[PDB]
Amino acid sequence: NINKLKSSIESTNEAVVKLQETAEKTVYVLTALDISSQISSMNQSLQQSKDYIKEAQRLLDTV
Amino acid sequence: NINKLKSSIESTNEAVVKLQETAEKTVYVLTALQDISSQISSMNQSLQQSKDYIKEAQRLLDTV
Amino acid sequence: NINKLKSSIESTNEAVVKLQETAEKTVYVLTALSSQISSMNQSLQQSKDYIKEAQRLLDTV
Repeated sequence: NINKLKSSIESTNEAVVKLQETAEKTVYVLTALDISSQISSMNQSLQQSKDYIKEAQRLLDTV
Repeated sequence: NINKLKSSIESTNEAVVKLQETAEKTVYVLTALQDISSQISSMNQSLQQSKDYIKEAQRLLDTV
Repeated sequence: NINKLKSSIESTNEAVVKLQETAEKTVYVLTALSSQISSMNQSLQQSKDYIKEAQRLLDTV
């Protein structure tokens, strides 16, 4: 149960890293206002984040 | 203590999902800036839920 | 290990509070449209550190 929880939380942290990365890009775009390249970056980082949290929930349900 | 931790993480995850919904709206508004008020309103919606969720996780975590 | 997990999840949660704060300031800069942007950077870097620490503490579980 502990190893599981540990596994689930690890994926949760990955998801947070990705949103942070996404927030990072947002900061850059706000200043500006190559936004096109940043908007794409933001979207993919947000993609991985969403996959990451879905895996976290899925595993958590395993506990 | 496990069920508590698990229940704590669940709300954490929900809070994470809500930031993600807020971020996707961000990407949309930033794109647009090139209804925006309705989108911002929407960002506040999911951002409030996110805060409610993590406040839930935090409270639950103290229960362990 | 129940202690480390909890301690590690606490940093995760703090990391999330910081992202929400970063998000709030985001809504603020969006409605505005400098210092607010610097503020954003601040709560975001804090988030980065808190998440960094959660991982580290996690690794010892």
